[PDB]
This record gives sequence, structure tokens and C-alpha cells, in this order.
Amino acid sequence: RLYPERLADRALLDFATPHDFHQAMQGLRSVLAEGQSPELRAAAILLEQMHADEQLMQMTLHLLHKV
Amino acid sequence: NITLTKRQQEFLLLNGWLQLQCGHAERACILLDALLTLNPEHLAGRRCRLVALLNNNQGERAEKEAQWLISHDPLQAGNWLCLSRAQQLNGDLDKARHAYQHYLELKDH
Ligand SMILES: [Cl-]
Repeated sequence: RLYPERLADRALLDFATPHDFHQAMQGLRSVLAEGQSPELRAAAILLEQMHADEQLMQMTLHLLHKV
Repeated sequence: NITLTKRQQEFLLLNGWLQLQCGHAERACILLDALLTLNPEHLAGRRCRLVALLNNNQGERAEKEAQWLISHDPLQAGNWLCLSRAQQLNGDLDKARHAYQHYLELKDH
């Protein structure tokens, strides 16, 4: 095949890959809770919605060898 | 005035990537927008949000963010691959093909 487009998706997600969880999450929510911009107010609400998923998030990041 | 420490910027970045890698593209954009509002020069967050915007079908925002990385980091070939995908989502197949060629060229250095 002329063009390796089958490897395009894998290359995009490698490109996006960057090179205690409970305490760090509570600290980040603490800081984002003071932001008044829409971006910080949106992320603070999101991190609060995913609060019941902290163990799942930490477990998955641990399996991905990141946290 | 709001600031994140270095470890907090990385923790917010890893959670943004987690949502991307796990198929929650919009959550990745929400988290990484807050990261890049407080530190707009964070390249790893720029790259993650870019691919997050692609998976969230936001080709307009992705194109501008692909241009931003092309300007502030022209050596990285992955920038033109992102511009190719965004212009593809925007319907401009001619531009998407040209940006893909530069991706292939820049990979060979
Ligand atoms: Cl506790």
C-alpha cells in the first residue's frame, strides 16, 4: 500500500502520550475550585462528578504504568 | 490569581490523558483546557488536548491547535498529522492531503 494510513491512529495516540492519588486529587480539586474562568469551573465540576471513581482511575493508571 | 505546581500540572495532565486513552474524549478536553488555561505553554498538554479534540470531533478547534504547535514547535512531525486529521474532519480533503505529505517528509528528516 502506498500510504501507511493504517498506522495513523496509532501514531496520533502515541503523539498524545505524555512522557498518592487520593491526596493529589483532593489537592487539585482544591485549587481548581477557586478559578472563576469557565475552563476551571468546568473542570472542577467534572472532577467532582468523577469523585466516586477515584479508585478506578488510580487502578487504571497503575495498570497503564503511569501512576 | 491561580497557579498549579509542577506535580499538579503533571497530575492534571495524566488524568486528561487517562480520559483520552480510555475513550472519554470530551472529559480529556475539559481537564486539559483547565491545564492549558493556567499554563498555556505546556506542550505535552497541547499535544494531548489536540488529539483529544480530534477524537471529540472538534475539527475547527483542532486545526488552530495544530497550527499553534506547528508555529511553536515546527520540528515535530506529529503536528502535521494532527492538522491533517483536523482538516479531514473539516471536509477540506485537499488541505488534509497536503498536511499528510509534510508529515511523511518530516518523519524521514
Ligand atoms: Cl480522606
